[PDB]
Amino acid sequence: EGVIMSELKLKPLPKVELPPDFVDVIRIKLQGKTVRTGDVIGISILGKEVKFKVVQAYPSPLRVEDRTKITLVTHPVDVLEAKIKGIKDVILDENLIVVITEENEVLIFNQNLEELYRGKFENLNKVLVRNDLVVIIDEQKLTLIRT
Amino acid sequence: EGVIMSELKLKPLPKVELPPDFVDVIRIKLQGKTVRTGDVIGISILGKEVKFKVVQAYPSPLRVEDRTKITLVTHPVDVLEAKIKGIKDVILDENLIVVITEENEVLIFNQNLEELYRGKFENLNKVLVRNDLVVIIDEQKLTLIRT
Amino acid sequence: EGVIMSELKLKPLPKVELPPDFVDVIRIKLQGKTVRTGDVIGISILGKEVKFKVVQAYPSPLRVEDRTKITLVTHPVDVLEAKIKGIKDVILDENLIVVITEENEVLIFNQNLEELYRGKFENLNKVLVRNDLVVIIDEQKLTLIRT
Amino acid sequence: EGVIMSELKLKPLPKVELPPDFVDVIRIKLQGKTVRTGDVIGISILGKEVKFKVVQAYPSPLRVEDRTKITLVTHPVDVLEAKIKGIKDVILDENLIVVITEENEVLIFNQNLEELYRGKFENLNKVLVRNDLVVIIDEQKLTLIRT
Amino acid sequence: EGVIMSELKLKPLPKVELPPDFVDVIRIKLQGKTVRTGDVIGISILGKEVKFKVVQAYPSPLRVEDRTKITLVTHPVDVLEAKIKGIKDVILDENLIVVITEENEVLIFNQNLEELYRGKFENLNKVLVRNDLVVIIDEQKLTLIRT
Amino acid sequence: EGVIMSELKLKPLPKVELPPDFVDVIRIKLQGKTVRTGDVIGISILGKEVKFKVVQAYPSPLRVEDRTKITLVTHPVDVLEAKIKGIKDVILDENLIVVITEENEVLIFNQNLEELYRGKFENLNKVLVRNDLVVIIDEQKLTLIRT
Repeated sequence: EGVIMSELKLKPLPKVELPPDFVDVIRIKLQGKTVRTGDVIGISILGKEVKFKVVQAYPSPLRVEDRTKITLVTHPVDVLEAKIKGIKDVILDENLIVVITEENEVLIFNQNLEELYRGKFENLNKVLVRNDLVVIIDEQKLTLIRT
Repeated sequence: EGVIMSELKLKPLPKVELPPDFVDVIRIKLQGKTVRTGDVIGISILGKEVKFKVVQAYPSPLRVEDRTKITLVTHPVDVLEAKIKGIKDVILDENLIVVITEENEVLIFNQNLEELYRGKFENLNKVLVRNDLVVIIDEQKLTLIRT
Repeated sequence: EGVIMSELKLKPLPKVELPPDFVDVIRIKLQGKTVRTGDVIGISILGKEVKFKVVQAYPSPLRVEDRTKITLVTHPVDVLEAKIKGIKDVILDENLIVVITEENEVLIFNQNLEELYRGKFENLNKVLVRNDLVVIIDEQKLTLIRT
Repeated sequence: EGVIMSELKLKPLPKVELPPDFVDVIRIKLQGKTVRTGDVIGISILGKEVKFKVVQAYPSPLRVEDRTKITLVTHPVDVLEAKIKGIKDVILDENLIVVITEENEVLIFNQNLEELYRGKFENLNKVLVRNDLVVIIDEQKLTLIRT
Repeated sequence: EGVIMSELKLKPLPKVELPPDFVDVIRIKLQGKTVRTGDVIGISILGKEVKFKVVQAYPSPLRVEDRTKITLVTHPVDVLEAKIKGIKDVILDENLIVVITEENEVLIFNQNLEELYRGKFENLNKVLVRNDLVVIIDEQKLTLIRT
Repeated sequence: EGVIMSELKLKPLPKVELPPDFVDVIRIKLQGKTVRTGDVIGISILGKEVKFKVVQAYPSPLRVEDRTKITLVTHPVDVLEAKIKGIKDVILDENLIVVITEENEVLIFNQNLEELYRGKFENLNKVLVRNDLVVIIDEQKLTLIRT
């Protein structure tokens, strides 16, 4: 009477990014076979050995059929890099990134490392930042920048 | 029934200044036609070809009607500048901007760069800002300002 | 149909106090005429030219009738000043203002710049202010002040 | 059958010594008028503008008559004092008062200036306080005190 | 339906800790007598006289019966002490106590002064404590401790 | 409205491996009896004596019933350690661990002391960490790391 769902949680041992359709392939290949938590399976892909560990099966044992839901667990970080030669000083705020170069130029980026504001000021003396609001101070004038 | 908000965002490829009433002209002409994100439309103004790109439509597709909100995008952030020659020191607070000039005068603006208070004190020694309350301190007396 | 009220806001360019019945007299003279924001009117009072500017007409334009509400604005913020000669140190707290004078005397005021407590201590060494409580420390004695 | 008395409590904002019969004069002037809590009245005394505030009226609104009792209060805040000779250092916490004497003795009082804990430590080196928990550090012993 | 519960609030003038059964003894002695707020009663315990003041009776006058609830109002502190000789430095955290001894040993206790972890590191250079996580840093080894 | 719970923490004095259902057996024997912190119970198993000490009863005294949760204590805290030679500086955050080594290498671990990001920068000048966002500053470029 009570309906019980079937789900298998898998995790990859080597650090590699899988294609969008990887899940679809694993469904097609595994169906018909029975698996239990703790098993380790070796698959040859693109002439390279990749090991997959079964994290947990609900229920255990589990039989793989088209209806079974399969989920992959992964936790990689996104690394972004911008080449900057001759950095002078760096000011970091929880939700804003401000970098000053030796050339008396100020660049303002967001969390996504995208360029929003660019200005050069000969008489740049001080730069102040608070949350998402930024202000540039130069002997000639006051610049107020609002995001 | 339930009312759902519709919005269309347009941006011009060339950098040109549009009249304030531009929105009024556009909506009246375009109503009745359907547009989808990515479309390109050409409009002739005073014998000049300007290309407008449809940045986004919510929902997509979108039907252009007088009741829909149409907005023009020009810059990612808002930039305001004020010429101030001979700045001595600048104090920045989340909701207050205080600038002190060599002439021993104190100017207090808000985030919108509008003038709220103006005073000059020969014996100006210290200026302090805390929360929505601001105070100016001079050897002869104390000025307390409530906003 | 929702009803919209009628209100006119006026501001005087010169800083002068108007008689108590001034407002009522102006109302009588104006009613019957239509006014719009930005208009400037000149009135001769006791051989002195006082210029009044129309700050805002709600709605614009506005018709002046007996039923219309009239408000005169003097200042946008509240400025209070107190004479204090020979200030040595000043401590600001979210809801308290404490001033220490070279004469070894401590004055405690509230946000409204009113005097609550006055005490002088020959051997005054430290003044501690936190949130809403005040404590004065001198080598001879300890004073506990509860707001 | 029920007895109901009429009383008004007034407080003067400026700190000035009033003559013994001052209350008598005020009563004579005020009777016949009705007053409500919070009202502020300005009176000229000896060529000085004194502001009197109505602290409370029992009952409110109160009608001043010959039989109405008026009391003069002059306590804007609660002030307590303790005599202490040779204080070494004072540490103030949100809800605790800790005083260290030159004789390497530690006394802990509450907001009410009452004695809760008392100890002496020859090798007293440091005192640490955070929240409602306090600890005393001496070269020989670690003392932990829970409020 | 309206059942009225009776309560008597007592407070002692001298500060002393009472045994758990103290309340029971008082009740036995009092029943049968009538008491009103403000009365003073003297009880001899352990050869020392203690004076108890009746803080308030609800309702008054109250007749003491077995069914009356008696409550004692006091604000005493709990003192726990551990012998520790040769303390080097002490760091206090909101819910953790970390002590470093001259012998380069690190002790981690909780608020109750109970020992959770004991370790010793010859090359102890720094100790960091924040939130429910603590870490010990020595030039040879890095230790991560989850509490 | 109010939920009540009972828990007993027990610890064995001799080091012996107990079966998974050992807890169940103890429960059956003890129920019906009252226990208090500090009591010692002796159980005969296979002719060998094993003593169990009652570490703490919550609340105390406690009556053991089928609904009471019984827990066995073995590891009060989780300690994990890694060998690291030549540590230069260490910065700890509530949910992030950043370590900098003398060899100009930067290691970023999570709470579980697992490698998430590992890189080396000859010209490493400054390292700044805030919340789950990490930034590395080197003369060559700016590195932004998003968790």
